[PDB]
Amino acid sequence: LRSFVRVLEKRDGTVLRLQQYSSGGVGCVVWDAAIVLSKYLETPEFSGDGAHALSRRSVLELGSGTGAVGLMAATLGADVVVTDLEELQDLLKMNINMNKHLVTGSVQAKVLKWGEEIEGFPSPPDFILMADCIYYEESLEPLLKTLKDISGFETCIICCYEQRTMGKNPEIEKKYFELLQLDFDFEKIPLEKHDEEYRSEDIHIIYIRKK
Amino acid sequence: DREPVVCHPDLEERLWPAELPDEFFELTVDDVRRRLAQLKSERKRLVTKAFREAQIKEKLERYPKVALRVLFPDRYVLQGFFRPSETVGDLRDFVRSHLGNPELSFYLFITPPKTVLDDHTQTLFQANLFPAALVHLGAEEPAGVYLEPGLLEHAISPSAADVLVARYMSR
Amino acid sequence: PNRLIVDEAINEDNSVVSLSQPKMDELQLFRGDTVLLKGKKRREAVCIVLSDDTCSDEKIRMNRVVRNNLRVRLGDVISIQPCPDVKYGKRIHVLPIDDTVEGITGNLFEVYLKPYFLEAYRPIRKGDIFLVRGGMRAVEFKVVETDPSPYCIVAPDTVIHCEGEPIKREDEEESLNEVGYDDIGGCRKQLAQIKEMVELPLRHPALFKAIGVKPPRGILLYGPPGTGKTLIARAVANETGAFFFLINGPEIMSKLAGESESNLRKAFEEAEKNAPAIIFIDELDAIAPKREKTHGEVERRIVSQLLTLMDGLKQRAHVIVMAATNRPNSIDPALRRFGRFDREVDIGIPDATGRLEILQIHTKNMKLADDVDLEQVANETHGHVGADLAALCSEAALQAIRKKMDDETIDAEVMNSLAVTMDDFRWALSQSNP
Ligand SMILES: Nc1ncnc2c1ncn2[C@@H]1O[C@H](COP(=O)(O)OP(=O)(O)OP(=O)(O)O)[C@@H](O)[C@H]1O
Ligand SMILES: Nc1ncnc2c1ncn2[C@@H]1O[C@H](CSCC[C@H](N)C(=O)O)[C@@H](O)[C@H]1O
Ligand SMILES: [Mg+2]
Repeated sequence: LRSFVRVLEKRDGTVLRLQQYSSGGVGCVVWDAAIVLSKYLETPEFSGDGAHALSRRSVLELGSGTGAVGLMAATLGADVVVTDLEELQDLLKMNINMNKHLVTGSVQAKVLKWGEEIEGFPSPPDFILMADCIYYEESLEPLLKTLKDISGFETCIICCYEQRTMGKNPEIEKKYFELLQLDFDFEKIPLEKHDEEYRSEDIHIIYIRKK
Repeated sequence: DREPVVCHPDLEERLWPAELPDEFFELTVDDVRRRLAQLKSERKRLVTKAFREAQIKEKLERYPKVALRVLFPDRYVLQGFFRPSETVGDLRDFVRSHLGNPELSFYLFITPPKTVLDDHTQTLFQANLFPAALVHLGAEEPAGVYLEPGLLEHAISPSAADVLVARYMSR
Repeated sequence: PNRLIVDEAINEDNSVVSLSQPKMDELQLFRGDTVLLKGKKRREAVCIVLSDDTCSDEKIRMNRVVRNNLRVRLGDVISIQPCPDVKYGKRIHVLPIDDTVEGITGNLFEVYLKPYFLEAYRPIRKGDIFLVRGGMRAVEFKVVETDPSPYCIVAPDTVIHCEGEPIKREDEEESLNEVGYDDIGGCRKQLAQIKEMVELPLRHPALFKAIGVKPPRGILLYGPPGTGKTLIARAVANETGAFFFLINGPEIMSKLAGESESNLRKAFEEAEKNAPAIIFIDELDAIAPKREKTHGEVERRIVSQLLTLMDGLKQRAHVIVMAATNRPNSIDPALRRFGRFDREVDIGIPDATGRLEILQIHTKNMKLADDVDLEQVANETHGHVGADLAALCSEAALQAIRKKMDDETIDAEVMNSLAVTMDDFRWALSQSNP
């Protein structure tokens, strides 16, 4: 029984030590979409002018796994709530502990199975982040109903995912955007806007808004 | 004209190269830059008779004068000036002119390794005996005489022979 | 006191170094004159200089023999100057290396030394390692004692003596039988592609960073088995002084989960500790194949461990990962992402000209008869990769050895009197099945 850690270097120099498990679910390892999305938040286009866009703003990460995206936003001043299954809570609590010194905002690990009724989220967050969440039955309808119940009209949803061309993966991606169009308005961010080094022609960052 | 001269190392007149510092062999960023150009130019190498004919003609125009040196087995050097259009047979006649026995069966070769110049009709340009070449001499029945005694009396130093070729190639 | 950059030699002779014509005019050198070469740490050697059109003004071409004596690699800086003046040697003493004469006994002078120095006037300096082909092998010799010392020319009146027992080679003295660029044929274009990518980032990563070119972290080599992918990696690792670490795909995947992950960590730890280094992942399709991703608890995530170890490689690590696969389309897309495996080099099946180069390489030590037509063997070997042609030459040479006599120590003059014929190559071809 052993483990390996991924070092996610920020633009300012500080590194995020993320613990990963060699045996277990898909959320036990840092995926390439989480690396693309984490580095996208550091881009000067996203940071904008003056204080960072995430600074002092609420953000909810759906399907955090290790918590690479949620922890990156927490170091940029945001008020993060990283969510996942009950089995991924010990990893979320561990990664918060390993990088809490770099957190300028706040970060809490909550349980959130897609499709279930919302209990501890009365106010809609300013941001909803997703890293590689489209891949099976739960990504299709239960995930969309969670997005609809949680998000408000001013809530910005950022969905980063890798395009997979084997088995059920391409079918689930097509059905996800077919059902997403019924309630939300998605817009693909050009690859040129992504991080110069950590970007990919097969990894898409999409902006989703309610109504 | 050939302008014949004979030189021997036991005539250098005056006297160990100096050791170089370790900074001399330390590569610079421009040295690394030049190495990258060699690697890129070697990859670039990936033509009909007419192009090779022009390549040869343009090369012959660059060096219209040639300086040859015949290294005898007794460490003596017979130096003569030739033209690229002249043949290996003309070099043999030049050597025979300054031989003690003008009927000796000798052979001229380039090393390393031993590469005999059998084709006497082959020009110096084809035999790569240009612009300055060092050709060795061998004999079927080696005799200490080799050069004629008259030429050995007016023998100059090897350093003076280097002055004679530099002056000849400059003018 | 002129600085030149070391490059591969075109002339295969040991005593020959090539220089550009304008540089020979600049140095006032004669074609065939003796030059004195020196490099780092007081190392010295005397050679014969020849002109070359391919040679650039600031470069010098020398073969592995001169490079090993000067302790220099390709791209190094050396000092050249005319040496006045080398005297003809009175008597020299030469002794072979222990590993180079394993299984050979007898007159090594008649077989190797006599023809090598025969009327060649070769300039040898004390403590020089030189290579002599013959007797179906390449024998290295070391001039233990010279008279006069240290430099002398092996003239026809020089006494050559090879008495004594074979000598032991030092750790600094690397083998001339080791894998180099001169051992690869058929893919000279692919070797030039790779040399441009890895030679400089490995040897001078700080000076290469100032150039502006982004160095590669990983290089993909694809082609059928036995085509020379591993041979190319070993040669680059030796020619640049990089530490070589070989990883087998199905070998690692066969090991139980947990041990296979820890073995990957140890492979990258050894490369990082022994910088610069080249990690060679043979059969990469076994470690990182592309398959559908689903919500299930897997016993081992070996591809995530690979990418985590590759992304953590810094510029101060000096490690380049080269991987080999027969099916490049079956590789996981994450391997070609974020500049991990950035470049792709195709080492494919060689053509008629490429096959002749491999045959010339695998018959450089064996004595061939006049009727032997290597061009004909290359013409009728379609579908043969480098491994097939090397085994063909081994089986053709073994056929000639079997016809004479009937392994143990054989006489040197017996092996030298043996010549491989076309009937031996035709027999090897009738049995060769790629
Ligand atoms: N281009 C080549 N030139 C000379 N020899 C070659 C060449 N390619 C292969 N060989 C010979 O093949 C043998 C080793 O082949 P090698 O391991 O390099 O191939 P490979 O493509 O890596 O396949 P694999 O490792 O799966 O067997 C040696 O005998 C080597 O001399
Ligand atoms: N029904 C469901 N409810 C909540 N989380 C779920 C879920 N189905 C899958 N997940 C979680 O969604 C994630 C998919 S993998 C994404 C891991 C993470 N964002 C990273 O890329 O680093 C896993 O953490 C998995 O546990
Ligand atoms: Mg092999």
